[PDB]
Amino acid sequence: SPGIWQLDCTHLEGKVILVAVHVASGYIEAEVIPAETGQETAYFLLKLAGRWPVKTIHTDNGSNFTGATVRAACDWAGIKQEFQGVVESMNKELKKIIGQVRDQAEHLKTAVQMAVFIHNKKRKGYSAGERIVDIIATDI
Amino acid sequence: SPGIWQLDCTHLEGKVILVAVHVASGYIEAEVIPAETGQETAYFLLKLAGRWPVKTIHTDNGSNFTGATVRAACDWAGIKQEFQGVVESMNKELKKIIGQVRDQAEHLKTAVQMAVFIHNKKRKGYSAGERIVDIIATDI
Amino acid sequence: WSYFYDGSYSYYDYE
Amino acid sequence: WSYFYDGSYSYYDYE
Repeated sequence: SPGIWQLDCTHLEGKVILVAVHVASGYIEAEVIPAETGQETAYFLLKLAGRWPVKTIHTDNGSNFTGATVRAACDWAGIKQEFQGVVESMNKELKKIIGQVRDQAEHLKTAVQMAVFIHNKKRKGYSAGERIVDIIATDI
Repeated sequence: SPGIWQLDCTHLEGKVILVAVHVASGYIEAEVIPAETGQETAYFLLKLAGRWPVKTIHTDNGSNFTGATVRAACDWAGIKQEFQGVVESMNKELKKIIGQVRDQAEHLKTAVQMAVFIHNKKRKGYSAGERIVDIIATDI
Repeated sequence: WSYFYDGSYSYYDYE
Repeated sequence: WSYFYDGSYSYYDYE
């Protein structure tokens, strides 16, 4: 579980948002991508894998997660792919936060990263951003 | 020191690369940005701050790190700015790794993230990617 | 703003 | 490839 991630692709304002959820912590990373292609998903995954121990990703079967460029990035980074309502829980939570801050950002992409911040930093002892590093740190 | 970062702006293949170095661990994040503007630096910083406890950034005095959009992002995220050869040590190390993998990537941007990966994952006990989360986890 | 189940959205905050 | 101190670069690996 220290290295299991859920990745999903959702749409806001007629744009594409890539969402990665570290299932065990609820930590989120997200980005607005130019297009729903394997190329952009491979880039995102490569960045994700250089930050965190990414061992397995669960995605749906869209052409952007099964394409050739995604398969190669996962081979190179050493990530096994597989093809829950955890995704939907997070997409809804993220959309709600984006809606609440959107007026403070010239562009969607900025609002997305504001919402990711707000999500990862909020406490209830241990935010999701604190939980992910504690999970990993413990795994060493 | 758990939250001190060095940010620099360097050039490869006639493009602009933003580099963030977590000084205490040597952990690196980097991205190829469309232009050397405050807007793109503010986006990068916002993403950085939603992942890690970013408390202080040290930059040079270029117009991309002092502009109005950067100042606002740091206010919003709660980051103090300040204006070593740690930057040069990392830019040289990163360029060397990028040079060695560039042929395996269609585009510079991919090679950059391959080099960041290689850098953060390499051991000597505790890679820089393991060191950063252990530093932070300990700080909780 | 409000983002709906379908891809559409509104500038108005209904919730 | 080789990336030099100035912004220039070469496709050749000199080191």
